[PDB]
Amino acid sequence: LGGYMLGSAMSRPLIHFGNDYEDCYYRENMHRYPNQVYYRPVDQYSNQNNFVHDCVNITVKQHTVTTTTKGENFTETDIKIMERVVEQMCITQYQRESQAYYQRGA
Amino acid sequence: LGGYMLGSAMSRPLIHFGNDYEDCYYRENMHRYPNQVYYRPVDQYSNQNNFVHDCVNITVKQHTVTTTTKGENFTETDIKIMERVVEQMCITQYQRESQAYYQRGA
Repeated sequence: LGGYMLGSAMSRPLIHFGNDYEDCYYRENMHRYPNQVYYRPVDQYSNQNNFVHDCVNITVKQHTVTTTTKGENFTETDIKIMERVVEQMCITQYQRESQAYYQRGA
Repeated sequence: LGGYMLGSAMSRPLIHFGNDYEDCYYRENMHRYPNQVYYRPVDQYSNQNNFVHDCVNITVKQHTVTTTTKGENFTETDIKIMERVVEQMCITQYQRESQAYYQRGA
C-alpha cells in the first residue's frame, strides 16, 4: 500500500447471494464491508482478471488489518461476503480505469 | 489464493527490530507470525521487488484472515512485526525461485 491507488467511494450494488443465510447476514451487517477499493494503475495489467484478483487481495487485506488492529473480527461468513462485495467494486473500477486509460482523444 | 503457490516451511531468521519494544514483543509472541509464504510463480515478475510486494501482501492477507475468522486479533505492533518477518522470507523465496527458474542446465 504505497504503489497503490485508492479509488473513489462509489454507489454499492446490492450483491446477490444464493445462500439465504449469506444474504441475511450481509443485509444485517452491510456497513462492515468496504466502500472504496485499492488497486494498482491499470497500465500494469494485461486484462481485467489480473486487475480484479489484485484489487480484491489488496482491498480485503487492508480492510481486515484495519479491523483486526481495532480489536474487532470477521467471521468466515463475513469473509465470503466481503470478497464478493469487493469483487464487484473492483470490476467497476477496472472498466472505468481501463477505458479512461484506453481513451484516445485528440 | 488459487493462482498461488505455497512455498516450503523454512528456517526463520531472528529479524532485527531497532525499536526495543518491537524486539521484545516479537520475541515474546514469535510463534504467531507466519512460517511459510504464498506467492505467484517467479516468471510473472520482472524483478525481486514486484515479487516481494506481492508475496508480502498475499501472505499477510491470508494469515490475518485465518486469525480473524478464529476469533483472534493482531495489534498494530503485531502487523509491523509480521510484514518484516514475512518480507525476509519472501526475499529468500525470490532468490530460490528466481535462480531455480533462470538456471540453464543442459
